[PDB]
Amino acid sequence: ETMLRPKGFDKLDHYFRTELDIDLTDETIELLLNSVKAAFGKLFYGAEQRARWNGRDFIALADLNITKALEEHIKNFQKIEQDMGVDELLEYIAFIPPVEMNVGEDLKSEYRNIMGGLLLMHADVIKKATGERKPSREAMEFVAQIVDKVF
Ligand SMILES: C[As](C)(=O)[O-]
Ligand SMILES: [Zn+2]
Ligand SMILES: [Zn+2]
Ligand SMILES: [Zn+2]
Repeated sequence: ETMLRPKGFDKLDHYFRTELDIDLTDETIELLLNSVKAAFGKLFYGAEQRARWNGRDFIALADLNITKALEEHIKNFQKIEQDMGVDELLEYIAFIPPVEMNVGEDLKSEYRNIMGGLLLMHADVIKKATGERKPSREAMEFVAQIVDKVF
C-alpha cells in the first residue's frame, strides 16, 4: 500500500487484524463500509415521525431506530483507545441520511460513535458468519445481507 490508499483504511485494516482477528483487503473494506453506510441509513426509519411527535424540527439521537444490541456496540466502541480510522471513514462514506428534515448538530456530533458501533457490530457478524479469518467477497456479501435483516 502507499499513502494514496483512502484515509482510514490503513488504521481500520490494522485494527481489525491485530485486535479482532479479521484480515481485510481494500475490496472487503469497501463492502464492509457500504454495509455500514446502508445500516446507518436504516437507523433513520421512523425518525422524522418521532421527531415531529416531540415537537421538533430536526432529528435527535432519541428519534433514531437504535436497538439495545447496537447501543451495546456503541458503548464498547467509546471505550476503545486505539484510533481505527472512524473519523476518516465517516468522511469517506459520504453519508446522507434518507430524510428531508434537518439532522440536529448534537446528533451529527455522535455520528463517529454510531459508525464505530456499526463497525464493531459488523466485526462480530463477520466472525460468527463467514468461517474465514480473511473473508472473501462472497462472505462479505453474505454479512451485508444478514445485517440488513436486523436493521
Ligand atoms: C501497514 As497495514 C495498513 O497492512 O497494518
Ligand atoms: Zn491499497
Ligand atoms: Zn494491510
Ligand atoms: Zn456476489
